[PDB]
Amino acid sequence: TEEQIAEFKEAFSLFDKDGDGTITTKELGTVMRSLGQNPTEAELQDMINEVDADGNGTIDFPEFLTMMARKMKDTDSEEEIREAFRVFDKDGNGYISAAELRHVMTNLGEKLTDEEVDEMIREADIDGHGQVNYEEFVQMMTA
Amino acid sequence: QIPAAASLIQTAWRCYAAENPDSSTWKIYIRISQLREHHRATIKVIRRMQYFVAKKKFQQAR
Ligand SMILES: [Ca+2]
Ligand SMILES: [Ca+2]
Repeated sequence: TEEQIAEFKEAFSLFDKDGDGTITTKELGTVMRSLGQNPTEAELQDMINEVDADGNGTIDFPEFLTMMARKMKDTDSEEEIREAFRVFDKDGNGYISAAELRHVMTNLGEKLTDEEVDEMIREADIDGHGQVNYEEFVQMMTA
Repeated sequence: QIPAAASLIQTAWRCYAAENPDSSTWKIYIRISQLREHHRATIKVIRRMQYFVAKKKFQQAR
């Protein structure tokens, strides 16, 4: 809404290598590989399709602005993250074991590093049964 | 359901953690010798996009 635009335009221009005002899967993949990532074409297409509002397969600056302005901590995201934790809370007591949490975080999905999970758990505030109250996580990430 | 749930938690946490400039989440970019400001910016964009993808995939499975 102010000088944020110049920042977002700088950010946009990092991805749009050929300068045509449009970001393709190929260009997104170029930036990610330069960070040492190895995304598949399926992952590149999902990322574009989430931002690409007119369905032409590429990202223009207004679509980029829309995604950079999207709310990440609103009530809808809060409830979705809470239901994601609830998948691992079979009994529905509001608690996950620290051991189950570390295994899920390190071995499934994106696979966080041990140091990353260490940082998660340190902020978790475990109880005296090795259980994590994940509602605290949800609130902590959406505050 | 389970992979989609794990990935939403992990991408959400990676977005949150990238707000703290000294988080251990920054040490994973081992291809880069020195993390510069413009790297931090592009990484934040990518992470925001990965979170939105994970949110959509979980909404489908939930
Ligand atoms: Ca382009
Ligand atoms: Ca488009």
